[PDB]
Amino acid sequence: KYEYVELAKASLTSAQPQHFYAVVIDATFPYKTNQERYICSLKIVDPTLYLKQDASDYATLVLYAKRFEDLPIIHRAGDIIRVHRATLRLYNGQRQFNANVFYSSSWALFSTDKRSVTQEINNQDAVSDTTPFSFSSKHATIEKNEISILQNLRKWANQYFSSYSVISSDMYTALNKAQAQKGDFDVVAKILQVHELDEYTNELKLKDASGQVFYTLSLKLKFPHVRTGEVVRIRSATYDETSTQKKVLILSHYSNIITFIQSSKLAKELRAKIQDDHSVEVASLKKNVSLNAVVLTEVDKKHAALPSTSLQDLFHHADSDKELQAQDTFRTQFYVTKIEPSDVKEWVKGYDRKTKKSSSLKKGDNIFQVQFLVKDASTQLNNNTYRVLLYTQDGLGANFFNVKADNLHKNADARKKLEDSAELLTKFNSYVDAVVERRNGFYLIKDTK
Amino acid sequence: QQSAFKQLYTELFNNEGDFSKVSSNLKKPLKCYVKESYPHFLVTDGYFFVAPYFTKEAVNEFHAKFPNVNIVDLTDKVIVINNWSLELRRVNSAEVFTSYANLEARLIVHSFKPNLQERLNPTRYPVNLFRDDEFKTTIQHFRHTALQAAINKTVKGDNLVDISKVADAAGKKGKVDAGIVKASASKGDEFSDFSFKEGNTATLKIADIFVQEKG
DNA sequence: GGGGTTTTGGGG
DNA sequence: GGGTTTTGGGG
DNA sequence: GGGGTTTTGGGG
Repeated sequence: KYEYVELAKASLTSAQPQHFYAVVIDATFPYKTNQERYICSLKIVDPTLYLKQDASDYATLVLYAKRFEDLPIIHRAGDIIRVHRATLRLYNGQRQFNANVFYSSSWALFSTDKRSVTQEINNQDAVSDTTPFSFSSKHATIEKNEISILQNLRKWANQYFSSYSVISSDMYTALNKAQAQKGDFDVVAKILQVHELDEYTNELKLKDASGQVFYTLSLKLKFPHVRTGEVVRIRSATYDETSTQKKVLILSHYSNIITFIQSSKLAKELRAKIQDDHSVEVASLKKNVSLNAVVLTEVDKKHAALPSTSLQDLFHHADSDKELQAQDTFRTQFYVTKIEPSDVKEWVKGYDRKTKKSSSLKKGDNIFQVQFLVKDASTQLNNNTYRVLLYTQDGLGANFFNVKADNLHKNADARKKLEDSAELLTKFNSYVDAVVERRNGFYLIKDTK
Repeated sequence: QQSAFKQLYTELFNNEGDFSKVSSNLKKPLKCYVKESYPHFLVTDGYFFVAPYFTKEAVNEFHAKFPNVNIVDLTDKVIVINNWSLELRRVNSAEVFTSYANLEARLIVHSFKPNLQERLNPTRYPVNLFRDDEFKTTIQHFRHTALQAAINKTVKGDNLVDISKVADAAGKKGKVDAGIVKASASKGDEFSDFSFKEGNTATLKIADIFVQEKG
């Protein structure tokens, strides 16, 4: 049997093992310190300790282990952690709970929202509202009397996050002041874009309430929950004084990127107040070389939720993988290596609906018959380039160029805009976000501009 | 630009691996701090760390002008590289962490001297240059450029998918590999049509310098 | 047996 | 504990 | 002392 105590009422005198339920509002990533020690530090709250009178107040939790796997990975602020056998002491004025998981202490994470982060990523349902989505040791036991404790704390967690910022202004630094910091700092910003730099790395395009834009490398395995449009808290970042072409944030192995539970007032406000910036972009289009990635296209709103499929899967597995076979409409990203036909003037051909044939615009019903040679992160190293079509005779991709089809041999204005577009598309670091439809072994662009 | 290494390695890639085309005012002695000596010898410039590649002559010379001062124990001590060159090499990036996209910029060290003189310098935590956003991006530009030239030289004749194939596809099924096009005149499955001449230059395996000092 | 702990020799 | 491993692209 | 385990009483 376990007796759970509230954070503010935990004994500072009796250095005896105590147990508790708390809300996690911050945490480093589990990190190694030497050859046998791993550590994870977090900030916790509960109905008795949550607010200084205005900035948020909290206790600190320090978990020690001998294996990376014995520590909690905190992807989202707002979830609940249950700890068994922790010793409480005062560290520089703050209530600090210490727990050696490598000995007799244990922990278990409970989702405050319907699904845990991982469950949202994989689209799974939670076994039950009383099941820990993660815990140390081979087993975890929850008693009947615990249910009310957990259910109540959840309710409290939502009330707390919905009426308070939780991550108060004193807990992070405005991005346009980052360069003024002596060392590392924290940031709260919206993810404007997630660029797959390579096989193992994501590049986050961030922008906080100050309006400043920054980029930072985010490993896929470490932070698989990063999503465009979402607001995250970055625990420990440093200004990169060596990054010239763009503003870059440096993260360490202990750094952490954390999302917020649905009820978060702060996340809700930042999502709405912070709007997409393309300025850091715009300037590039005037440079011969852009170290900053540029996503040239935007997919139709109705697909914004559609998951993407790599070129590798699209061209090498689409005729073998069960899942890919049952789909005829995909979303993918890539960069154009070459556009065919070479002569931009021949991009628009005349089409004879009856004979299913096209001809040079020296004659026909006008349509685009462009063939892109593409490549992406998943195929970066191979000796291939892939064909993606923009055949609009049936309507698919008719407005891709924001130029209605026309005889490019006669309409100078149309030819010029398409020529410009061609230079942008084949320029280094230019990318395309598009939806495609599979027809007779080929992919056609649609609902993209 | 601030990071000597970042600038040096960036200029190398931005000049098709030709070390003679890189600024001359950058070919001055390199004063760097030793972050690690074994199992991986890594030196920093106050912002990044790179792996120096010593020539057999470089160590023999060192082992003479500096008797008993072991190299594999230089950790946390500064070294001054007086003679050095930069080469470009093809490697397996899944095995060599001091590289990216199967490409590596190597610092060939011919002569270096140790300064144990309580050498200091308050610095930020050094990071792998080949993990830096901008630098990775630089190497990507390099590859994109080579890839584009190869494709515009290998792909010709506007072999466009015949419109009928996709505009009357009710009773038509096809294989997606039909859309796969070779980007160059390669041998295997890896793109290798580059034009920089892969420098050779023999170097010592870090373990050999450890045996030559403590069998 | 062996960890981490202190129980510092001995439960279940 | 607001930190720094190597598993040297979770650590 | 108490886990997990097997050592089933007894080390460092």
